[PDB]
Amino acid sequence: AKIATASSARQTDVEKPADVTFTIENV
Amino acid sequence: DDVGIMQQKKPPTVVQSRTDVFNEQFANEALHPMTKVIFNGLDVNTEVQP
Repeated sequence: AKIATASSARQTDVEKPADVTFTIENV
Repeated sequence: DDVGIMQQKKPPTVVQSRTDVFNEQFANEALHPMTKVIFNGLDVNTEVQP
């Protein structure tokens, strides 16, 4: 708009511990 | 490759040696790319042509 600037970013990392499910899959 | 509209960035320029006896020492100096002008307060061209 007035002064040309510079910014920075860093790709983020997201992970949780493997959760528990009660539903079965195959026969 | 194009002419910028928003104002840029500067070092910025500084005045230094003028008189007929200096005796400079060259202490400091920074090492970063800068600019040094001889004459104090120049930049004279106030005419604008619409």
